[PDB]
Amino acid sequence: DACYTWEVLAWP
Amino acid sequence: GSMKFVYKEEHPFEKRRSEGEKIRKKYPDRVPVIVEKAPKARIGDLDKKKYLVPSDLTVGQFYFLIRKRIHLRAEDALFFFVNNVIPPTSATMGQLYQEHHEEDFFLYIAYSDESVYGL
Ligand SMILES: *Cc1ccccc1C*
Ligand SMILES: [Cl-]
Ligand SMILES: [Cl-]
Ligand SMILES: [Cl-]
Ligand SMILES: [Cl-]
Ligand code: NA
Repeated sequence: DACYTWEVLAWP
Repeated sequence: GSMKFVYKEEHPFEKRRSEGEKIRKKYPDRVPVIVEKAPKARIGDLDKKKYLVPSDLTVGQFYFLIRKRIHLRAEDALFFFVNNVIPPTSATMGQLYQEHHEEDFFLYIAYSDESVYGL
């Protein structure tokens, strides 16, 4: 709920 | 000054710091990164500026994740800058954060088509 403005990045 | 990252112009210091401290406490294995187009760059835009990035992500991995969001063609060059300097390829994003995060606990990185910031 603290991340509506944050995009999470990841690498396969 | 008049030459200042746009995100800092629109959100005051103590508000940024409070969010930086909170998101670092909630997601300690990632680092918050503010990504913006360099002023004089002639290059496509990013949908969002605010990214939570795995500390163990390499700089080269991060380059590709941003490149594919800009939808660059193969022939379009892409460069990144932290405090006007291209990062070393041997760095991780957690390393850059630990070395260079601002006092609001965000790491700021700019991108451009050019190899010199704001050329
Ligand atoms: C911070 C966060 C929480 C849950 C799902 C996605 C993201 C980026
Ligand atoms: Cl600045
Ligand atoms: Cl303030
Ligand atoms: Cl992706
Ligand atoms: Cl292409
Ligand atoms: Na390193």
